Amino acid sequence: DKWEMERTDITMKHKLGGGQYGEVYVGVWKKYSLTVAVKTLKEDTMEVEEFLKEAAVMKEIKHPNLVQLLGVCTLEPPFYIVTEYMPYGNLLDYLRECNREEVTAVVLLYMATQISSAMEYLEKKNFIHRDLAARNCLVGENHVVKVADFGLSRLMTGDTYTAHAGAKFPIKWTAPESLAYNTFSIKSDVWAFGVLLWEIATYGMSPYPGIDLSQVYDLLEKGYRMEQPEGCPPKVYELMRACWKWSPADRPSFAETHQAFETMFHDS
Ligand SMILES: Nc1nc(Nc2ccc(S(N)(=O)=O)cc2)nn1C(=S)Nc1c(F)cccc1F
Repeated sequence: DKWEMERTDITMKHKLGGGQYGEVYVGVWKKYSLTVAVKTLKEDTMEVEEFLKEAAVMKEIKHPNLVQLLGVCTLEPPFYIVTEYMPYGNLLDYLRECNREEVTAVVLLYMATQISSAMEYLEKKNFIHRDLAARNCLVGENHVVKVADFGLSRLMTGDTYTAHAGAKFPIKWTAPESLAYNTFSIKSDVWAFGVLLWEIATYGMSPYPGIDLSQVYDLLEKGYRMEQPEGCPPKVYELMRACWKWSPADRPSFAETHQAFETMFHDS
């Protein structure tokens, strides 16, 4: 198809983000003097069909707050997926390092809004993300934020995705039903989005500090939730709490979350 590109066009450099994203690399598409990100299929995956399914979804996504697919190499091994490279790194590190007189509460709201626009678009396309978190959001020029879009899955709304037994999740971002039953949905992404919103509100602190991973389900089941961070507006906390409702059906849609953020700008 039109996405196939020449692998020898790419100069492969180091693993991206010091290896925290697995077999994703920084490369240069030499012709265009362009730095790109390159996900490869290495020893990790005896799962070639899965990698191809991932790429398939990416070919159907175009949004200003989702990482842009540039091409693929799947005419021979090893298979590649090639996206734009975001030069300022991930949102977690960015919040932790930033000057808070520049990254003000106004900018935090802009960040949150852009992420909720991305997720509204995925929701509408019946795609699930499964790893929404500050570490998987990327920063560009002028506080542009883009959500990473490797690892997405098709799943119609009203349907649920069941991860294989022994699949390992980022516990503190994972909805209780996903913890308990390996069951994922757009509403488990909404839950993760509330946790991301707390990461944004705290300038990238670690969630549920001092709580062991073994205790997180029991904490949530008994009705406890992370407290409102100092200076977090009540309306933003209410939204967080809506995302962490026990029943997935009671959690807002991303359409609703995005709207809430738009309204907050006018209410300001
Ligand atoms: N498109 C894109 N650009 C970047 N840039 C980046 C990320 C981290 C860093 S750092 N400061 O070296 O960790 C520097 C640049 N990351 N990146 C995305 S898609 N990374 C990413 C992700 F955020 C989640 C899963 C897989 C991934 F490859």
